Formats: sequence, C-alpha cells, structure tokens
Amino acid sequence: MKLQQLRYIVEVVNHNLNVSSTAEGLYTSQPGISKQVRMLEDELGIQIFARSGKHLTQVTPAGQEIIRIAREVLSKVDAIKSVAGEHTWPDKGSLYVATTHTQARYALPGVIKGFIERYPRVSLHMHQGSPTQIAEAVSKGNADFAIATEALHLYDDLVMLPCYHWNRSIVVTPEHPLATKGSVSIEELAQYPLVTYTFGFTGRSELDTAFNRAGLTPRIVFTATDADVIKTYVRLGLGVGVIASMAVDPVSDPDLVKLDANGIFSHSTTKIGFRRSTFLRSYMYDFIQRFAPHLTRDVVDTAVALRSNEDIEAMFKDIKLPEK
Amino acid sequence: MKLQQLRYIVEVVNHNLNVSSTAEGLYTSQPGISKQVRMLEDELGIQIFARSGKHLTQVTPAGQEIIRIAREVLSKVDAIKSVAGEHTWPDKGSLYVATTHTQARYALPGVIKGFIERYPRVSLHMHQGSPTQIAEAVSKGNADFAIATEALHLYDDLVMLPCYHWNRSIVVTPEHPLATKGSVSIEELAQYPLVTYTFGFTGRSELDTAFNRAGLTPRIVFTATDADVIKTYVRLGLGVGVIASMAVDPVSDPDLVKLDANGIFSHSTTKIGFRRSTFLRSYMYDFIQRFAPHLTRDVVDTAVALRSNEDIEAMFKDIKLPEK
Amino acid sequence: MKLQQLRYIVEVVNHNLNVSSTAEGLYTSQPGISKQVRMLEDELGIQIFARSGKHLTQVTPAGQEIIRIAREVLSKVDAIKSVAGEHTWPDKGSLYVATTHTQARYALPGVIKGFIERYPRVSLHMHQGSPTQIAEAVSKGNADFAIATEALHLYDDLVMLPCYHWNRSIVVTPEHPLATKGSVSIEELAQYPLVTYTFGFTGRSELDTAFNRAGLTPRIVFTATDADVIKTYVRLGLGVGVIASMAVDPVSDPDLVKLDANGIFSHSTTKIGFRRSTFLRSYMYDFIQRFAPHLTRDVVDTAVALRSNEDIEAMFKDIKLPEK
Amino acid sequence: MKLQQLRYIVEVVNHNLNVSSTAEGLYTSQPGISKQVRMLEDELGIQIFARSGKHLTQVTPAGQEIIRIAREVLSKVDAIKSVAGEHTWPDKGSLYVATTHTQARYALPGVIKGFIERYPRVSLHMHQGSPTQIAEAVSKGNADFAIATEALHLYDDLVMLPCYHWNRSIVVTPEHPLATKGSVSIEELAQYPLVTYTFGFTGRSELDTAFNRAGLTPRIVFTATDADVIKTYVRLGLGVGVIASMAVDPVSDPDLVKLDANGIFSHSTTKIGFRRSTFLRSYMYDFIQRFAPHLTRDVVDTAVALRSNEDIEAMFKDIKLPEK
Ligand SMILES: CC(=O)N[C@@H](CO)C(=O)O
Ligand SMILES: CC(=O)N[C@@H](CO)C(=O)O
Ligand SMILES: CC(=O)N[C@@H](CO)C(=O)O
Ligand SMILES: CC(=O)N[C@@H](CO)C(=O)O
Repeated sequence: MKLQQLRYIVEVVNHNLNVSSTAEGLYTSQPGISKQVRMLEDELGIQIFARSGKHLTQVTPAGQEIIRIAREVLSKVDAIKSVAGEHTWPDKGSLYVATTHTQARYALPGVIKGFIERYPRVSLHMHQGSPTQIAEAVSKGNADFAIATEALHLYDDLVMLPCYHWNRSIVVTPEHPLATKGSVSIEELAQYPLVTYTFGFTGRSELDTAFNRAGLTPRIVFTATDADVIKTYVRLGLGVGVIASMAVDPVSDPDLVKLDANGIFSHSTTKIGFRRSTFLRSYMYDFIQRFAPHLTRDVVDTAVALRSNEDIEAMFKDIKLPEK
Repeated sequence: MKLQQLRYIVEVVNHNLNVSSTAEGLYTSQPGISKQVRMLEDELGIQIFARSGKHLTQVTPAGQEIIRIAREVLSKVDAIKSVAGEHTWPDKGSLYVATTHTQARYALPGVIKGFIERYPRVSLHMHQGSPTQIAEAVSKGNADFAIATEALHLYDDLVMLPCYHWNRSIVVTPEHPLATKGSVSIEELAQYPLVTYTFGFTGRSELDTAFNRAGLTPRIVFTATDADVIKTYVRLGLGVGVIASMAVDPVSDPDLVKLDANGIFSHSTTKIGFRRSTFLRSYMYDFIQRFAPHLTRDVVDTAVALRSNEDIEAMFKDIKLPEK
Repeated sequence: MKLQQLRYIVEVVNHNLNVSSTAEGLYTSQPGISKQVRMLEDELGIQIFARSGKHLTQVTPAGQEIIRIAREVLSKVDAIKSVAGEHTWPDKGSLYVATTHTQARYALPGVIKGFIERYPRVSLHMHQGSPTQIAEAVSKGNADFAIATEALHLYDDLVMLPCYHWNRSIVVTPEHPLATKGSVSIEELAQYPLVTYTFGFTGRSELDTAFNRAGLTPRIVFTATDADVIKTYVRLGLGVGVIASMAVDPVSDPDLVKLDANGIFSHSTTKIGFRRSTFLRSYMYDFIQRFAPHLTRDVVDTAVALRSNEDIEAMFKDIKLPEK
Repeated sequence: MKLQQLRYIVEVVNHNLNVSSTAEGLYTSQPGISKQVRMLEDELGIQIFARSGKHLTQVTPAGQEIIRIAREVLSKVDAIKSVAGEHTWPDKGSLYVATTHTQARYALPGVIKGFIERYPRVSLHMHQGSPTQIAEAVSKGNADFAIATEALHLYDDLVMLPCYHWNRSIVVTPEHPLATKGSVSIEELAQYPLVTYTFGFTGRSELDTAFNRAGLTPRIVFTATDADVIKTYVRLGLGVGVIASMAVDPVSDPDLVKLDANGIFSHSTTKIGFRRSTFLRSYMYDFIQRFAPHLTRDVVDTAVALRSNEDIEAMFKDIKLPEK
C-alpha cells in the first residue's frame, strides 16, 4: 500500500462517497481513485466500501477501522513535515562551570543574560559547592572552569586568572546591638555566636588568621555552604553572620543589616581557573571576558603561555582589579 | 513523501546506519536507498543523518523526531493489514514473541501447547535474548509482544502488564562448600567466583542493589545470556551460579544443588507487553490470558486505556500475583 | 596495624589518590603518609594501590575490600567518641547534615529554629549539594545525616527513612506562551528549551522516565545544582523551568507562574538517613522527629534493626505520608 | 585512641577483670595495661571501670557500650587481615564471545574446560543470539569474537576464519509418520508443518534455496532462536523439526528421532571472527586454536594481514575441514 491510496479513501469519505466529486478536489479522474481503492481492497482482501451496482453506499465495519487508522497515518505524516529544524536544538557545544551560589546569583545573571544572546545554541551548566568541590569538578573533568572565591591552594594544578577582589561583611538583624554601632572590633565579634560558611574556618583561611592573631577562639553555632542559607538563618537568635559583602545589599535584604569588616579580615580574590590541557572554545573565551573584562583572548593566551601560576602572579602583580 | 521512504530511514537505523547492510537485508540497491534518503532530507529541509564521507556517523536531533514518527506511521500501516486479517480469517495469523531462554523453556511450553491446540492456523515465533535484546526486538519490528523478566526500565515505552514475581537461587555442585551450609549470607557468597547472566550486573539490577547495600564487589568468572549455559558451566570448576529458581529442577537437574536466596536478592517481576499502536486481535488476548490468568480481555483493555505502567500497577495493588 | 594508618589510606581515596593533597589537608608530611601506607601493604601482603612510578593510578580490587572495611573501623572509632560525649554531657555536641538548597530554605528553618532553641549547645552544619554530593558527604564522614530528595539508589548502603512525598512544577514567566494555556502535555513541553537541575536528566530519573515513555528527547539549554539559580534564570529568556513545586511561592515569587505537572512526572519521596555504624544521640532522634513527626525513637530503632530500605517503606504502607 | 587500648579494654573483660591473667595471655606487663586504660579513660573523659583501691571491680554503664563497639572495631581489624589476596580476582583480562546455544553447549563445554584451567583469572562471557545479533555484538564492541554458524554475509567487514562444516537433520516425535520412513524427501517434508529457527527462512538461506528450487512453499508453525527450544516444542502434534545435526543425539535425546536430510539441503560453514582493529592477546589465540586446531597463531596473523575476505577462503582451499 502507498500513502496516495490512503489519502484517497479518506477523501472519498470527506466527499459523501461521491467519487466523481472527490476527484475534482484532488486534480485527477474517477477511474483513477476508483482503481487505487480497488487495488487496496484486493491487497487487504476485504471491502472498505459496500457497493450497490456502481454507487458506493457506506463504509463497511472493517472499512471503518481501516479509515480510522488511515486518518492517523496522514496526521503523523504532516507531523513529520512540522518537525522543528536543527536550529531549535542546543547542540553547538556546552559549558560546564563550577562556582558558588553567590557567584552564580550576583556576579553572573548580568553576564549569563549577555552570553545566551551571543550563543543561543550553547547549553550552560552551573555546578555549586564548597572549594573542595569546585576544585574536584575541574580536575576530574566534570566542569571546564572553576570560578574560585577562596582557598585558592586547592586550585593548584589549574591555570588561575584573577577576576576581582572581595571582602566579607558582618550581617545582623535590625534589632541587633551591632546594628547601630561605630563599626565593630574582632573582640566585639568573638563575643556573639557566629553563623558563617561550612568552610569558613578550616585552619588556614582569612577567618582563622584574624581570630588567631587576636588569640580569640570563636563560637560557631551554625554553618552552611551558600550565603542564602546563612542570611536566612540570621532571622533567629543573637547569632552574627559573616559572609561576602556582595551577597547582601539593602534593596533586596531589608530585614538585614550589612556592617563593615574590612578592618577585621584581609581581602579574598575570585579567580577563573581551568586545566592547562583544555581546548578553549570560542564561547569559553567569551564567558571569561564577560565575567571579567580585562581577560580578553590575548590576555588569557599570554597567561596560559607562562611556566606556572607563580609567573601569572608576577604578570598581574601591579594590575589593580575591581573590588566587589 | 512515500511510505517506501519511511521504511528506508527506519531500516537504516535498524542496521546501525550501515546502508549496504540495509540493502542486502531489504533486497534492493544501495544507490536506490541513499537516493530516497537524500530526497526526503531535501523535501523536509532537515539533515536526518550526520555524515562523515560516504559514511553516516549518527542520527541528528531533528533526525530523531523524524525517525520516531516514521516508526509510528509504519506500525499504523501494519495495524491496517492486521485489522484486515482479523475481519477476514480471525483464526489465521502469526504471533511474534521476544522473551528469555528460561521463559521459553519453563513458563511457556504448557501455555504454547494449549494455545496451538486452540489456534492451529496461528504460527508462533519466539525470539530468545537478553532484556536489551527483547526491547530491541520490539523496537525493530521482529516482535509484537515482549515477556520481560527484569530491567523493566528498558520498556518504559511499552504497555506492560504484571504476570508474576520471581526469586533467584544459588546453584553449586553437591560437592561444593556451600551445599551443606544451607543458610547463605551475601557476605559468604561474595567470597566465591560468581557465574551469572551477562546482564546480571548492569549497575542497577537486584544483584547490583544487594552488593552495593553490603558495600561488596562481586567476583565474576563467567557469564552467559542463557541459564542452561550457566548451569552446564557450573558442572565443572568452583564457580557459584546465580540464576532464576524456576530454571533448575530437582528432577531435570539432580547434579546441581539449589540454595535459597530470597533473603539476599529482592524478587523481580515478569510482565507481558506490546506497543500501544498494536492492534490486538482476539488470539492475542487468548495468549495473554493463557500466560497470566488475571489478564482477561477486560483487564487488558482497561490497562491499555491508562497512561503509565505505574498506573497499571495501581490496578493490581489489592491483588497478590503468583510467586514462581 | 595502627589506626593512624587506616585514616591515611582512606583520606587518600578521599583526595582522589593525591598524596600531597592528603598531606596539605591533614597538616603533616607527605612521606610520613607514603611510608605508613607502604608499611601497611607490607604488613598485609597486598598492594592496595596500583602504581606507575611514584604515582597512584587506582585502588586494587583486594585494595577496595580493605578500604571499605577501614572506613567502618574509623566510623566505629568515632562512635566511641560519641558514646563518651553522650554519657559526659548529652545536650552538647555537633550535628552535620547534608541536603539540598530547597530543603535548607523551605523545609528546615522552622525545624532548625525549634532545634536550636532546645539545643543551644549543639552546633549545626548544613551542607548543600546534588544527590551525588550528599551521598559523598556521608561517605567521607563529613555528615551524620543525609536528607535526600531523589536518586535514592545513591543511598542503598544507608538506613533511609521516608519523610514525605513531593512534586514538580513547570515554571515560566507570566508572558510565556504556556502561562495562559493552562494545560501542558509532555509533548507540548518537549517543544520548549528546558531549564532544570544538573541531575534532572541522568538516564534514570523521574524526568528521564516521562520522556522515555513518550519517545522524546529534552532540549536542555541550562542546568544548575540550585533551584534558586534556575528560578532567576527563568526571569529572562524563552526557556521553561522544571523544579520542585516547593521552590516557588505566589508571594515569595510573584514574577513567576507555576503550572501543574502532577500529570506529567511521577512524585518523589524525601527521606532522612545515616550510616548504620553511626551512634544515635538523644538530639539526633530529636532532630529526626522534628523533621518527620511520625519518625519516633521507637520507629527509628525498629527501622534500624530491619535489613533493607524497602522493608522500611513497608512499614508506612498503611499510612499516607505528607505531600509537599 | 589506639587499636592497642581497644584490644586492652576488650581483653580485660575476657579475663574477667583480672589484669594479671590479661598480661600473661597477651604476653605483656600489668603496669602497661593499666596505664593504657587510664589513658583511654582520660581521652574519652569518662571511666570505663570502677576502682577498689587499685583492683578493678565492675564495668560502667557507658563502658558497657564502649566495649560493645570496641569488640566490633577489633572484629573488623581482623577482617582486614583475612582479606583474600590479589589472586582470587579474575582481573587478568576478559574474553567476550557471541555465538549460538548449539555452539555453546555441544561444541564448547570441552573447549572452555581446557581454556579455563590454562587461564583461571580470565573471565569468560558467552552472548547468545541469532546470526544478525551475533554480528552486531562484535562490530559494536560487546564481544571480541563471534563464532558464526550461518548467513555469513552479515560478518563481511570482519575477519572470518573457517572452522568446520555442518548439516541439518529432520527431527520428529517417535509417533510421527516420518519416524520410520525409509528416507525423506523435499516434498514429503513440505507437506508437513515446519518447526525451525527464527532466521531459518530469510529469502536466501540453505532452507530457502532448497524449497525455492523445487517450487515448494513451506508452512511454518513455530520458530525459536535456540535449537533446544525447537526440540522441546516438538512434543506436540504434526510439526517437523529442521535443525543442526550436532544439536541432537539419540543417547541424550531418546524422545526424538533424528532422520537424515543431506539430500534436501546443502551444508553450512561455522566460522570464528573478530574486528580488524582488535588487539589479539594470548588467551585470544588460544581459544581460536582449541576450537579449530588449524587456526594456529601464525595462521590467524597471516589471515589478518591479507587483502580481502576473498583470499582468506582461498588460503583454506587445499585444507579439508572437520565435518560435524
Ligand atoms: C564572593 C563569593 O562568592 N564568596 C563565596 C564564599 O567563599 C560565597 O559562596 O559567597
Ligand atoms: C524468570 C526468568 O526467566 N529470568 C531470566 C533472567 O532475567 C532468565 O532468563 O533466566
Ligand atoms: C524537594 C527538593 O528539595 N528537591 C530537590 C531536588 O530533588 C531540590 O534541590 O529542589
Ligand atoms: C550448527 C549451529 O550451531 N547452528 C545454529 C543455527 O545456525 C544453531 O543454533 O544450531
């Protein structure tokens, strides 16, 4: 059987079993349609249409099942023609970034807007987590780059490019002693229980440094991996949150009070990192540059070319980067 | 767009994108085929196949939507012929079943006798194979019905009807250590070399779960698709076998000891199913019922009407299926 | 054999067979580690690690049997500290929980508040992550409890306890073609580009299952680990989000519209669990009951003494769990 | 704490609080046991025993629980020592073969047996299937070696080495008409229902070639993949079996009558085969040579270097093959 035979038997039913009438619709003759039908009835071995002399009187019970299915065939044929083009698929390559929740939320939905306009068929996948995790993803090859925020010693064995410098903040509820205060000392901060990052205190961080030169041990009551959680816990108890400054601003967090700790802890440096051996696709260079405007392709090449991260440190040394 | 064109692109895929194989198989010429494909690719304005040179390397994304509808179309045309034959000679046709070696030997002979009694003019064709091979057989047209014994995820696109639950045994020769301990733990078993199915360990079977659970790795010295192969292996060496209980008889197999493993591996479930597109002739319902007494015509038509195989399981929540 | 040696070979697997990483992380010398490890292979007569030069390529098969037991040893040693801690001062200690961003933000504040009130001397620590990352957190010993939301096969080696069932919503901008259709089939959805978790599509998820059932492949333009990041992506573009209903509120998020997907994807079960080796302290039973009311002290110890997580689900058949 | 302390507290209860008996039994001093136990008591910050003067009187409530775990801890340290050596794994490489049931079980039990002993740490994997499935297994890369029995045109583009030559028998129940017929004829056979392989009649097989050149068209009532399954069914009615003669003998199949059919159908050739790019190992060359003694290492290698499949058959022209 052929598609054409199927069209014909569905059209003959559309046009009242008026075989003459059918043919006008479809630019052919009565002994043409009539021939293809009689052929199919012979192939299948059963009559689709009961017949009084020459006139067709009605569709047979077998007839009716067959026409019903033939309508489906036709429906599915048209469906084939309707299939979307290859343009509708994100199959031109994919970018896997490992970073933090703050990196993903704040720095990045102005960059990612910009990147998806430039590359509509390139899929993007943001992994989250601790520094340990962000590092493991790149080196195990389950992510192409890390945007690293701290504990940069774990991204030894990658290539690491400076993006910007960042500073932490003491966030408290509006009710809190600290909320209306000429700044805050390290000793004042060691007084209240701390809500910080899981990896906030490790033994070697900027938080451990500050508490260790002052001889204070801090009381840690709650920790979590992402700032959102920390802020959210800071609607509960005399606890004092320490998080990145760029993870709280007064527009979107008015139940909350950002206070300076730049005196108290040293700055951290966000870097974008990847494996020596990684082919840098066009969209890889575009992402790097959007996120951090000074890392153009010429700049990224100059740095991959150097012997190690020691030298890359010597490259940027006297370059002033943004604070965020 | 011609039906012969949808047969070609489908058959190409059924033959690993090898077009010379496709031709041998369909008794037509390679140029003819490649030609039809290039015309359809042109009519639709959509590359279906990625190409290297002359070679076809893969099915493109848009390409897959096309192939999927094409298979539908083709199975509908088969449905027409099938409907014509029911109305012409109800008791005359052929039944194509894919299932395992064990089902063919231990679940079905009894049923197949009684079926052939009832339907002398219905030719029965039983493909043996792995779960994957069974799924393949229906996917590729060689099989109206599948009796799945496990790895039921491989059939999410079929209607699948529960038949019975079944449990595995440990099988050794009577001179084996484990013969006269007659109370085996997962920890005891994992010492020994294992002789099981090729698809026994797949990452997600019940054997997988039981070892993962106890944190062990199996020692696999030998596998086979077929339980009879496994058993005649076990008659030589120091392997321990893990096969369906119903595959070992105290009568037929008294050189093999059969140990209990209900308290190690969870039971599997056998199901019988078919593409939703498949016209169910009266002899089909018979067969189903003779295999699984609770799968009456009503029950089967009710099941088919539902939308998931999970909803079909909801239908049998208050009924406790046989244990084999 | 020494405890210190077992910590070394296990913390070595933990840092991906990387010995100077193991060193840095445990404030100690690298050869100290190498010499302990060679000593243990010596003492056991078994190579635990494949070697090349002075490089560690993989864990040997008999080597893995040894690590798996080591991990047990150490986690039992930590129990002895915990039994001591309990008997000395019970209301004091720490609790490490690994779960998802969505459970930390939308299921736990109110359980956490209640908990910190009762146990001000118990520091609480919430790891966020993928289902993979949660299993890992308990495996490595950085977590006492897991609160898993899907992919429960990843915790077959844990006592897992059902808490509640949850569902997915399709989320879109209030001007997307889908908002005023109120009526989405999987076919309609599959047209669109998808935004969803990094672990949305894995081959065996509930998302995978709906698509395989309908023969369709999803268009995936962006994934994130974190449901919030998905949410703010969906506030920009053309793509449709697929996330837990409970990550989207009419008042939390009025800029997003939340469409029924109950009839597309099957529900998932949230569960809470922990290594069998873990000693359960008084605040731990407490944490568990505060999260899942039906999970009482008696219930938990009953669930522990069973043998699998299916048998544990068996216990809550004659009881409908909350839906979320 | 140290394993030694845990051994000590454990061992002290075994010797019923007698430190002296302890020292004798573990070959150590009383002062050193007593010191190590105080040490653990300090570390843990709790007493594990009560004291009368200097002797030891009773165990504490916490002690009771610490000892419980201690025993467990020790028992696991034992299990490390008892781990089976690197020899008990079959991890020296594995051998995957795609062939038929017949081949597996009537040619190979004796060829495997010999291959196993020589290579006890080489795992052996026996995929079954139809000719078309056997060829895929290899080309795809789920098996190294196919032992093909017929329709050798599917294994073009693989290296195929002739092994031997085989013919078919008619097979019947002792109650069948042909059971005691002086010979049997292409016409007599055709008048009967036929029971044969699924791929028995293809359009171009030795069964087609025979029935086609006599203008007979056969009735086929049942087909299966395996000969074993073909044999079983032939306890029914009027059906005639057509299978390989090597898969039936009167001693182990006395229920059936093996009646000759060399007049009716020409012989096929069994061949063993692999992909060109396959790196042949030693246990590879061995299995080949145990299966077909003419296929020595040097012959295989000559064959693989040759130009076409053409020449390969010509290499065996003057070499008479076994007949089975
Ligand atoms: C600036 C930044 O993103 N910092 C991390 C913390 O290192 C964060 O997750 O907030
Ligand atoms: C019950 C059954 O047939 N089980 C399969 C294994 O999945 C077999 O072939 O033995
Ligand atoms: C209910 C829940 O927490 N869902 C997970 C996904 O399983 C999430 O991270 O949103
Ligand atoms: C001789 C042989 O093995 N023949 C196959 C069929 O070609 C069989 O399975 O019996």
